[PDB]
Amino acid sequence: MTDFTPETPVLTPIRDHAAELAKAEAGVAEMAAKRNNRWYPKYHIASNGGWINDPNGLCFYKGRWHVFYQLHPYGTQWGPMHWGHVSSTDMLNWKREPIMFAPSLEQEKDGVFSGSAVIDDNGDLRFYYTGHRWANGHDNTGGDWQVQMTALPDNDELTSATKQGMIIDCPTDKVDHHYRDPKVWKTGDTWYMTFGVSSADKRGQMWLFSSKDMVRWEYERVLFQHPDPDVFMLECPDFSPIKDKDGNEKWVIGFSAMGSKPSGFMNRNVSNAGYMIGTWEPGGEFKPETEFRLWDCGHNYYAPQSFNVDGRQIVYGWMSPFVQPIPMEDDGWCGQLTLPREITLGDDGDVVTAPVAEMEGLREDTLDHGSVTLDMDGEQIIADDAEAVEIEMTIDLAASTAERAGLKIHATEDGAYTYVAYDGQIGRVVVDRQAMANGDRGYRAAPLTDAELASGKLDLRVFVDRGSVEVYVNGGHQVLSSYSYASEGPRAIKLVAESGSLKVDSLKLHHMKSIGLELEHHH
Amino acid sequence: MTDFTPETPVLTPIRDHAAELAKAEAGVAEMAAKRNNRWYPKYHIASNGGWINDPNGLCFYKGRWHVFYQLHPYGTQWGPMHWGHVSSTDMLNWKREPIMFAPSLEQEKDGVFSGSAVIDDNGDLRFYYTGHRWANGHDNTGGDWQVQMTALPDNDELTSATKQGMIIDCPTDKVDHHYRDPKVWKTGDTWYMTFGVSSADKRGQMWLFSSKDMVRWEYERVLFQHPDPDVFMLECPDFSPIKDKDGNEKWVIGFSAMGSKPSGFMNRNVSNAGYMIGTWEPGGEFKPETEFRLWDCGHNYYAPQSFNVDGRQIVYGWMSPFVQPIPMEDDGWCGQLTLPREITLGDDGDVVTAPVAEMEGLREDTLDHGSVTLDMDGEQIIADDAEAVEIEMTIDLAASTAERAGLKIHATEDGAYTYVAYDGQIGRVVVDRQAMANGDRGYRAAPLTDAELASGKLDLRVFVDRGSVEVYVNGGHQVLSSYSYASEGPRAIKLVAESGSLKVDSLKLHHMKSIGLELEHHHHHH
Ligand SMILES: [Cl-]
Ligand SMILES: [Cl-]
Ligand SMILES: [Cl-]
Ligand SMILES: [Cl-]
Ligand SMILES: [Cl-]
Ligand SMILES: [Cl-]
Repeated sequence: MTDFTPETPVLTPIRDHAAELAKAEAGVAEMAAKRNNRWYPKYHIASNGGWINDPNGLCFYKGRWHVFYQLHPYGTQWGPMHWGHVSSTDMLNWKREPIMFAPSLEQEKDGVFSGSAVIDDNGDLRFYYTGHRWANGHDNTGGDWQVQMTALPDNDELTSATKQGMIIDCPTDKVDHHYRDPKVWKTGDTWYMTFGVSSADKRGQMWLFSSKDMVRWEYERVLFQHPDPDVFMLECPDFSPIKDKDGNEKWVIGFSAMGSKPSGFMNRNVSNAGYMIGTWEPGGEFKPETEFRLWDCGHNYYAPQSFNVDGRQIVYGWMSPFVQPIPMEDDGWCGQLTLPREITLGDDGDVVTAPVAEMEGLREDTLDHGSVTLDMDGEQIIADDAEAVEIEMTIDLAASTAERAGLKIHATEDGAYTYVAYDGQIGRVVVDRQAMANGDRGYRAAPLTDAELASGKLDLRVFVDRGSVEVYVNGGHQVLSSYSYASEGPRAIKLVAESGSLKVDSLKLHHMKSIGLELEHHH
Repeated sequence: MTDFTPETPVLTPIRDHAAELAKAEAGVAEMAAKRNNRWYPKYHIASNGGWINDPNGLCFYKGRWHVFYQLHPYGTQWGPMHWGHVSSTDMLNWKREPIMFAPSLEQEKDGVFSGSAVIDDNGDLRFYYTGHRWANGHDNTGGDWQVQMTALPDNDELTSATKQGMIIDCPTDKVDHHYRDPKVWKTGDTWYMTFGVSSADKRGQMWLFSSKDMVRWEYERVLFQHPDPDVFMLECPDFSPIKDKDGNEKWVIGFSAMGSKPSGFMNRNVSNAGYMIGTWEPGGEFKPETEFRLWDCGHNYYAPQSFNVDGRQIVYGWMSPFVQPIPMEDDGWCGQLTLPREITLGDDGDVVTAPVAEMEGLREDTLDHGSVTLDMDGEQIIADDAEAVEIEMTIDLAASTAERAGLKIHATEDGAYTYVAYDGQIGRVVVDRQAMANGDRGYRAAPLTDAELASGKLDLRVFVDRGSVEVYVNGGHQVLSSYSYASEGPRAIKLVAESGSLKVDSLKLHHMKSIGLELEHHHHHH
């Protein structure tokens, strides 16, 4: 009826969903068949073929972990949006599932955009997602035209769903196009949805709705507007309560912000995700108590989604390749997710995102190097050939006189490498790709607080996969995720000290198992 | 000892200077004969053999430019100090002169330390230099024992000089050993002297003496005390008036400071030389109007000395290797000077040190690339084997989206290189040695002001020599000088853009001429 919030869903089939699924399966299979594994992850989620982006429909349900993701089943760049799907009983051994969604309704005809999953009062899962149309009916040049949809699984395995159609329409004149990425949750006795919006005045907002049956929605208010007028859109919003060190609940608002200008080491990527911590009276505005901070300070990270399982809030991000050249796109796939992280609040009151505990189960072994000291400028080989490894190290900052020091990873015979370092001139942990022979380069620098610098010790937990590095700083107080497209031959890891000494109190290497998604793998 | 300024110089010969000089000449010629030239400069002043340090006795005198330097004629580490000497009519073609000074007087018996040369009221040159003894008669554990000495040239070509002896003794009760590096100049009717002192309370100071005849000196006051208590000593002090284009003079005090702790990008080297700008009325104390700023932001630069000729103030620095490993020391030499730079004041009132204009005469050719665009992250090859070259480039900061961009030099087949880059996250120009296969590494970052960063353009003039790089930013507003010990094989130069585009409005390469100091008859190119 043009009520922005229809009283019952608007279901408008226009394509055979089974046949569209079958065509998507074929597209993925053509790319998987010719895939080059040189940079393909051994222990991160990627499509078996094609481009992926945002994680979606994240849940634990009926005895399995489920990860869905935005998928272009016909090439290795972004294109008509589908949802792909992997599942696991343990977060360690994963299986590929049928493609879940292809566009089949009028309001999503140009893409099945990002969405989430939530378990209702009866223990039944519901999906919420955005349906995308080109505003001009053609291509991106006239902008987006977006609405919110819902669907219900057909089975406990979540291998297929019945779509129910549009539940929240777009009031065209109140929005500047962008209108997407829903999250639904229950607080007290009321169900709430939020999603991202660009206002009529082009400000990034999260809107709030409420529902009693999860299907018919009512507009409540604007939950949050981003204080920087350069920020015009908040994609992939997140909102959840997290227990602080005193046992009090804080609300952590999250989004993937479009429009910020880079400043110093902050907001360096094309778009940038992060958080603020604050308070919320249910039904009211979010009241921030902190300035914006990045979820991840690395080169390649965006669109994180979080979900709750038995009191734990767990988050995946997409490692987003927004900058040319992207050489993995020649290899029949593009895009992986980060490892799953747990969102906690540390003793200093700030968000901490350590890997979930289950990730310890990736370790095949432990090579304990003990304490290592470099007395002056130099290097030591820690590994002659590391395809997929985790390094844990603690550096004694107070004793080490090196100006910069850390690990060169993917250090190949042509002299290329990616450098994970503490840099003492700036008091930050960097990932620096200047010497890489493939992909775009640059560096990214994660902040250390005065207390972290005064502590005298610095912990790094570094996950190297075939095409990527993730650096967890001080137990995931900060994280930097970045692609690292190793050159050919053996891929060394080297401990490095520049212009002074380096005292490493503890250094351990673990080889990483496969999560079973690459299938049979060679060497 | 309140007469620590003798009415007449104290001359105490203890060795035969001519025989000591002859021994030093043999030391240097033997190192030169075996020298390895892989990192040896083509167009910077080094010893032909042995270690050097501070530039000394700089002047233009009787039609010639003269450069002397601290020299250890018997090895490639610091050792018994001598003065070596090179001269030229044109700053482009230099001639190796005889060693000028060897230790031969009581008060300098453990070394002829640093010093300067000034032209007196009659137009005759006079040398002033510090004589060194160990306080404990044998080594450094007892610290230094230092006094000021003077000497006169024997001929207009300064091929030799006659020592006169000590003119200023050390009131050892008042000073904590350090007492060195004199500079003499005239203001008004009066001659002044300054040198560096560590006070009794271990504060770095510069003292001011006066004279009307240049040989008899009189204590006036402490000219300056370093406001950072960590700084115990101010070596190689400089003090000179610099004109703006506005017709005012400012006094620029300079010092090579010991004791400062590193902080952020500032004061990163073992010791660090820099300046303050302010005012001075003759006889009074220096009044600083600026905070301390580095002369040179690079890895390897210390002990600058400047001199005045015809309204120009010209400065050389020693490229100081303070940090292990120092690979050139295995090659029969160690250390080189920077190119000569002119001190001026720029539009913001800060010191600028461009290369002197005579350095244009080093260019053998010009390979003009015109404007060059990288549309995205990438590299273009500028040279495949650049031994000694100058690259001039103007970056269009307004149009370049690259996060970091510039030149990789000494870029060898093993993947090693030294990177000279504008870094847009820190708003600085860096020299980063992280990828070098020889020498200590790390990076140095020279500041750019808010006005420079909002300029549409950034100028870089980069001199690569066999073992070094010097990067002159925005016409010398900042400079970075750093050793870069290239690996073997062809040494490429690459233009680099990271993570965005790079628009270069002009890019030119010039091959550099030899300055004629690398000549060695045992080395047969052949
Ligand atoms: Cl920051
Ligand atoms: Cl491995
Ligand atoms: Cl490869
Ligand atoms: Cl600084
Ligand atoms: Cl060439
Ligand atoms: Cl050359």
